Amino acid sequence: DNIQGITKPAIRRLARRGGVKRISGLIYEETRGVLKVFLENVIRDAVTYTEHAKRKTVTAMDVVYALKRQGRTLYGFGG
Amino acid sequence: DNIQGITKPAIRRLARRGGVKRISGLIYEETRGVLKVFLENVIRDAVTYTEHAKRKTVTAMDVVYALKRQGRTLYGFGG
Amino acid sequence: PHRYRPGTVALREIRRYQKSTELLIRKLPFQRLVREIAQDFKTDLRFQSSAVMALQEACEAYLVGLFEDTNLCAIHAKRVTIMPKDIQLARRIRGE
Amino acid sequence: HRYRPGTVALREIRRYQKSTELLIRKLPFQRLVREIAQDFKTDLRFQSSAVMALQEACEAYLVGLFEDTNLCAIHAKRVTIMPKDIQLARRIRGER
Amino acid sequence: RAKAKSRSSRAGLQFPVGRVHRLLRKGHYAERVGAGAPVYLAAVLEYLTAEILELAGNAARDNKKTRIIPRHLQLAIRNDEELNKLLGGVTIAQGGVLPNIQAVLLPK
Amino acid sequence: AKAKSRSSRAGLQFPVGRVHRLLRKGHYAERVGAGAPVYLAAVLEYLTAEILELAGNAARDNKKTRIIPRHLQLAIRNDEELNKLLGGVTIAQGGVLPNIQAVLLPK
Amino acid sequence: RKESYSIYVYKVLKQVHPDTGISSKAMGIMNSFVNDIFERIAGEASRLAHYNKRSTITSREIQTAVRLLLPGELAKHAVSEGTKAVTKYTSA
Amino acid sequence: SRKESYSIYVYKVLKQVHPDTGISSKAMGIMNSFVNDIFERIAGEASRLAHYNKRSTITSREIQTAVRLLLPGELAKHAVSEGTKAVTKYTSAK
DNA sequence: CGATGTATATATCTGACACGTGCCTGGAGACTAGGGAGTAATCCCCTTGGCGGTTAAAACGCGGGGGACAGCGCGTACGTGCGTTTAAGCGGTGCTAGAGCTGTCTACGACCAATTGAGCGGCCTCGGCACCGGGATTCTGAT
DNA sequence: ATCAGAATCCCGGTGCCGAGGCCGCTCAATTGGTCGTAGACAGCTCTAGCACCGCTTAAACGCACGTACGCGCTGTCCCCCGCGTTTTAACCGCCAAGGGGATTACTCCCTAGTCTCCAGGCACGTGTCAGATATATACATCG
Repeated sequence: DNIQGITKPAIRRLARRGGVKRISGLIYEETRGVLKVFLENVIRDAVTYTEHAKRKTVTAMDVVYALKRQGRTLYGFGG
Repeated sequence: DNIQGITKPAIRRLARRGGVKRISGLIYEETRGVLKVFLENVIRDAVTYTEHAKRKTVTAMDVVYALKRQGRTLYGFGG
Repeated sequence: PHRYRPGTVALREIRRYQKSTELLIRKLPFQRLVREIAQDFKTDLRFQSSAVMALQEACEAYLVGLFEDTNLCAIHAKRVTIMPKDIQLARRIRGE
Repeated sequence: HRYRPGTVALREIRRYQKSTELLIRKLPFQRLVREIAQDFKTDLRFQSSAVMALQEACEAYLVGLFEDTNLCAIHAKRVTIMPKDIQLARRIRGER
Repeated sequence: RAKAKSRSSRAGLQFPVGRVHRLLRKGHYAERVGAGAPVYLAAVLEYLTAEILELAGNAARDNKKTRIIPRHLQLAIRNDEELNKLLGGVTIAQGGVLPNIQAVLLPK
Repeated sequence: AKAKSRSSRAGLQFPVGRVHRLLRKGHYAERVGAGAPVYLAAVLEYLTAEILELAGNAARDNKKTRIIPRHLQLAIRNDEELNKLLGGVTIAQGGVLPNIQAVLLPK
Repeated sequence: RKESYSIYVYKVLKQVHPDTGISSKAMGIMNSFVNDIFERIAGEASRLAHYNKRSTITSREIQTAVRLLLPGELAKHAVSEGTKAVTKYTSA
Repeated sequence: SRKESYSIYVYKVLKQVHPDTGISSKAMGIMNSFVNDIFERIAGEASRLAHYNKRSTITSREIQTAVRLLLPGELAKHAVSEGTKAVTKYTSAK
């Protein structure tokens, strides 16, 4: 039940960065579900890279590669 | 002037295929505008391939490669 | 005289054109427009007979897709008619 | 003393667009990633950077979705973003 | 010298293991190619072909026709809730669209 | 009897020979022509300079003297060609541009 | 000569619906589909080899690429097919 | 365990553009990945443009055509100009 | 008009940036072999050109009622502000799983060659489809 | 409700040009084979990850409350949909002809391969000045 750790304040602040002036009370649980789907679709790839390398430790390059194949290239943690 | 060769009823027929029941009359010049921006992009890429080959005719493969590069792949014309 | 109600025929047009697979823009005018655009990037170009069909298939598929998105935007706006603002929202959410 | 609605939300928007720290807490996210990951393989281990790279991607994705959601919200002439705005945006973006 | 028995017939496949191995080596993917790559790839390409054609024939049978044509391939790909994901960006010439009217447009 | 670098021949700062090696080891083709790595180095140097000039001007607007990622975000998101080149990318620590929609601001 | 996959698609068709023929328009679509998925899988298999500093694409690379590119149930059955093929080929 | 990086050359270019200004190691890492990304894009499309014509090599022309395909129109002119200026200097120095 | 927000000025201090050193492995100078691309000449097909006719479709007008969207109303949903309480962040002690490097050697796949039958381009056809037309049923809606 | 009658449906006949069979045949797959190697395994060892401890106070939480906002009912007028008559250029098809795609045989000058040796830049040691942090306090903004 760690998903409760994405608190409502942590959501509101991200909505503020996105420009949202007024927030409906039903948005949060949908947002959590959306994040859970995104996390699963990234971690499954990361763990597939970890396993092909036979490593037991996940490396940040794996997360970069999971994003890059999925199109959302990240600069800063590698190159 | 040739932009007006795309007639009003042809736009109606395409909007009908995509399930549009009622159409405001301002849409037509906007659609001619959007179509023009699409065509300019694809033809610019096609000519660029044609020139690197030192050809004078545009071939269907030039269009298929341009559309793949733009990310909206076409099946049906070889390749 | 006989007269159908407004939209009685519009649905019939939808049902008719979703069932079929023909091209809908006039071939000759479309080819003339293509030759008018291509004249900017080079002069004395020529086009193979299949190239213009490939362009027409691409453009008609693109516009049908934009129209389905426009219709969803219009329905979201609590309307039945599509208007230009619905295109302008659709293209921005698509990132065009 | 009391400020009226929206005036401090405006101060929040201007602040958090000016500021650039990460806004999700590290420890709860760190556990959430382990909980999700162990269903694919037990007894995994994580480099301390991989969690930060995940948190960066998750915050950026959510911020972009809230942008598109807010445009969908102004098109319906509301100012409140609604769950259906999220659903519509996700559909037009093509992930739903 | 033994009488030849094509590697497809050792794998139990119709797809051409020889050609797919040639194209793996010639395509500049990597500097060495092992014998387990082409058999696996040819098997998966056969599977996906048979998968699409089995759905397309059902639409063709419902059309009461003896021939498959692009309209039927579009009906197959867009109806399967997972093939629509693999080929989501792809558009098929002469294919048309699935019948789709929003419930709000129809009369009471 | 003497050695002089190919990049100083080309009048470039970026390394020609490293790009030539990285090409040959990247399998991108079975041959590489002698002029390609010079051209490619010039293109990369041009784009590097174009990014850094804008980042420097953003730094001067803050009166800072050290470039940090926020200045690279302020560069990329404010040139209509750079943004079109770099749309599918997230920059760490970069944040967003201050950009309230006009309907939201008060009457 | 333009080598094509057409004979192999026709053989496969005559094992799922033995009454049915296929037009040249549909055949050209299938011939493009095969080339597309071939290029995608060989692509990711190459990247997986490069990142681990290995020189070689083996059956493990193709398996891992398949689990990355296809949706889950298709990946399961594709792996079951490739495993059965490679096992029976090894037994030969 | 030695790592290659571009961390000399970005600094040299920065000294030419703004000899007063420093750069943080994070932003140097960003620049390093930016260079690796645009490098991989150009090398990719050059290889495609080779194989479409059934050619075997990459010449300056494939780089030039990839540059015109990938970069927007105002960048493309200036980049192609200094690409050919660089090559004329190289081939005349020889 | 009251009074809370962020901006700006002076000083401390501590460590990230910026510099200096050793040295080794990556690059440059030169000679070599041989094959990927540039060339001159051709063929011929499929592209651009012109013309007739009829007739589908587009164009221009009419009628009008159903849609877009401008207005007043309303009650509740969520922004603001406070006191309670809890656990994320910090500095630290402690270990040891496993990541990363050095050494050995042998399982295997790159590349050659002689061989030959699997797959492509071509002609032919005959029958499935399409084009054609006629009569029955559905459905919209006028009264 | 219902039946006048328009469009969809369904049943039937004609005949053609496309899919599919056989055919020649050649070039890309097969088999037998050596051998350079890099990668599978063995061993080491030292990083940094997980576990545990006490301290801190910033953040999160639950609650009250006030009015701004989304949803609803209502109207109206104007512009689009369905229908009619005209007319124009699309579409079909026949006849011309020649530009430039696509193929070929000769040739060369360009790049990969190889040994070298020496210096560029990458670890490892250093220290100071740019910044964060702290304190101080000014004046801009808002109901």
